[PDB]
Amino acid sequence: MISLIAALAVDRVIGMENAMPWNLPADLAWFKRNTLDKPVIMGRHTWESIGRPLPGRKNIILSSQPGTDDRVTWVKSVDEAIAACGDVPEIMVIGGGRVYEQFLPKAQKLYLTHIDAEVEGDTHFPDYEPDDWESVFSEFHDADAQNSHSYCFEILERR
Ligand SMILES: NC(=O)c1ccc[n+]([C@@H]2O[C@H](COP(=O)([O-])OP(=O)(O)OC[C@H]3O[C@@H](n4cnc5c(N)ncnc54)[C@H](OP(=O)(O)O)[C@@H]3O)[C@@H](O)[C@H]2O)c1
Ligand SMILES: Nc1nc(=O)c2nc(CNc3ccc(C(=O)N[C@@H](CCC(=O)O)C(=O)O)cc3)cnc2[nH]1
Repeated sequence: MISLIAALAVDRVIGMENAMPWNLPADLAWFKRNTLDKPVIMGRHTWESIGRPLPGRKNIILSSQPGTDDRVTWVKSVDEAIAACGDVPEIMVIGGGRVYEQFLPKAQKLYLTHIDAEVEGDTHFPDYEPDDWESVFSEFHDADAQNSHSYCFEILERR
């Protein structure tokens, strides 16, 4: 199966500049815990934001264009992408906008972070449709020294 993993602020907001309008080390920890030892599909811009491969996972980039880092696996099509993983149980699609927009239809599971914050952004998360999904997990957490905002992790299964 394929899985999307995102952190949404208010209004399904996923970013500004080519940045995340928040800083939540504990979300990343959760991100990391969910992906580790699994293939992660990103897009040229997301990749540019990360800025270096992710240890313990096969990092695949989406560029129509030629790759500029030998450390990671480059791809020019979704099919390529899906191909570049091979035979694994779960492949993780890590955005951004456009990539998400294209993978939702193929996804079977979501791992979302509902950040409690109203910030303005330029990239929004694909419009999933409630009736299709089954929220099968939730965990709440309050702002703290580290995490300026509370957030709720959730997990949904394409019904
Ligand atoms: N909150 C989160 O959970 C989360 C997760 C990821 C990203 N983000 C944020 O989202 C924003 C970036 O997302 P975005 O939608 O702007 O971009 P993106 O998906 O990260 O970057 C898109 C690029 O991907 C390449 N691409 C995408 N689909 C492709 C296809 N089928 N074949 C070839 N190339 C393809 C293109 O290549 P070329 O440039 O080579 O033409 C395109 O410019 C940032 O602010 C980022 O931090 C948030
Ligand atoms: N739930 C979730 N939250 C996010 O912040 C997120 N971010 C992306 C895209 N951006 C990033 C940016 C940084 C790291 C990152 O640094 N990962 C490290 C964690 C800690 C660190 O930066 O030191 C890792 O090892 O996984 C991952 C993805 C994709 N899916 C997400 N999914």
